[PDB]
Amino acid sequence: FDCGKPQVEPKKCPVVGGCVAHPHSWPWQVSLRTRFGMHFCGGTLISPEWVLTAAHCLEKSPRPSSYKVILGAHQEVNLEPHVQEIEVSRLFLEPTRKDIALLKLSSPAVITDKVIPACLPSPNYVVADRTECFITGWGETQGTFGAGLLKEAQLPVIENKVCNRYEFLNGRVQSTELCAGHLAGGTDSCQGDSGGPLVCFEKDKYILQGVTSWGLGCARPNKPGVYVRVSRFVTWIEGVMRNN
Amino acid sequence: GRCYKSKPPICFPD
Repeated sequence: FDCGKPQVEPKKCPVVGGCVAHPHSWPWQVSLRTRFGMHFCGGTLISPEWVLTAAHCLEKSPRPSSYKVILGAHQEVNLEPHVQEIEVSRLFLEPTRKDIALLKLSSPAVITDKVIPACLPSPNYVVADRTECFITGWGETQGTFGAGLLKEAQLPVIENKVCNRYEFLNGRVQSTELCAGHLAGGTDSCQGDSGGPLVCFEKDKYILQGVTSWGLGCARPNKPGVYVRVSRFVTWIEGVMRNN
Repeated sequence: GRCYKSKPPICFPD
């Protein structure tokens, strides 16, 4: 298998808003759980041994043995038999304290039709304004249906200069972050989606461009979601993976 | 008003 190329093709809709994904059409989506099974964050598989997530997801415990990763899932609670559950052996937080972290799996994920890594972007690439991307996860839905199932939403990227305007996020967004969302409201990542992917289709594959991080509420008009800009951390990510 | 989207979230006064 090649990164970023699912074996079940994702559908556009016919996480607040959006729709339930086709099962296994987002095969890099990970559920991050405590040792006792609480889903509290997402993540993205980026190689057989490595998961990318948000650093704030890890504030509850500094010990790798407190965490396990769920791969190949569609449901949140009643997992299918072939799902992979792997304990985490090491945790690496970005060293300038940005909201991104790496989890090393205690055993490499078995790459299957249902478990496939996403592709990383080239270093420091800036996703163009208006690019159509997807977010996925098991987070809160604010009454928009699909609770407990893997959901998706298609969202356009909003360039930082615009989303930092007073009328929107008013200077809060750093250059190592990006904005995505419908400015009229109604679609967003939400609590439980942190750490999961924002992917954009380029040519023939999906490239991981953001990590779900924070927002001013969820799905509010004029308040798009904020994502860690993965391209600004590729050099750090690769250094950790290649040295560990 | 900034809330990090973990479950539970981490929310801040702005």
